[PDB]
Order: sequence, then structure tokens, then C-alpha cells
Amino acid sequence: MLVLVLGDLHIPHRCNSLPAKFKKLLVPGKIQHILCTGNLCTKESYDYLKTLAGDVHIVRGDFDENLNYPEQKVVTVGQFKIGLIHGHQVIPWGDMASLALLQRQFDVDILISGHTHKFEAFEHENKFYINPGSATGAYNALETNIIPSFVLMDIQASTVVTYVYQLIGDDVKVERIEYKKS
Repeated sequence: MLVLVLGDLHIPHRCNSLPAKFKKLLVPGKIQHILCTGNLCTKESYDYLKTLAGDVHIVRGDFDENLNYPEQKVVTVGQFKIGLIHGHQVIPWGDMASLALLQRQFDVDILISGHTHKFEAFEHENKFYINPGSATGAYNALETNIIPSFVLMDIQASTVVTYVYQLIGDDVKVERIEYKKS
């Protein structure tokens, strides 16, 4: 199975569109799951995602018009448990009851969140961590010249191959990272 991972698009307030160079790469009939970190911002973009795959999992960002999106999800895709949360949430570590609830979200094979608009892909202690960045390169509270990125995970048994797509200049650059659980 192929999994699309994206978010922080902020369409249409900050960006009018997915960049054509990313949007070219996506087509109905290839992707089995989408894991979206939120801030799409609007139903137009959600419907687009639904043309691409039959299993669409979205979490609620802080600028999303739709409040029916759940705050956080744990989702099974093949052999992997995947924790998904946007990340704009302000939660102090010392609220112990909240912390006990967060054990669920950390006790996952792959952790995905957004919010910072800086991509990350790495292995740490038998788990994998992804922030897909912002698929439109939208600005954050912090920064203005953010590089658009998104991710595809190619999942096969207990191997994930993560592909990070970045729009640097005129070209798409792709980094490929292999993870095997155990």
C-alpha cells in the first residue's frame, strides 16, 4: 500500500493551490490511504483528497473550517500503528491526566504531525517520525520562505519506504528513507 501524507496547505487564505509540480504527481487509482495533518482549510481541498483515495484520515488543524475532524487519531495501515495529530495544541507536560492519555499517541510505530511547516523524516528506537511540512510552502508564525514538501510512504509487510518531495527552485527533489521495524 501507498500512503499520501500532507497538510498545512492553508488554501485559500495563504495559498491558492497545491503547486502544480506536486499536484501533477497525484492521481486517482494509485494511493490507498491519505494521512493529512490538517489546515487544508476548506471543503474544496478535502473533496480533492477524496478523489485520490477511499481511505482519508484527517486531523483538525487550528485554521480548518470543519470542526468535525477529530483532534487526533491512531490508525492501522498494514502492520503499522500510526499516530496522527496536527500539533498546534498547547498542552503543559505537568497535567498528569492529559499525559496518561498521551501514552496512546506516543505508543505507536509511526508518529506524524504538522504545525511547524518544517519537514522531518527519521528513525528513532524502532519507531519512525514524519512531519510532511506544508504542501504549499505556506508561512508559519515563525518564518516566510518555507519550502513546499509532502510525503509518500510505500508500505510493504514490515518495511516502510518514505519519500520526501521538496520544491527547490524549478525541480522536485526526492529523498528516500528505508525503515524496517525491529
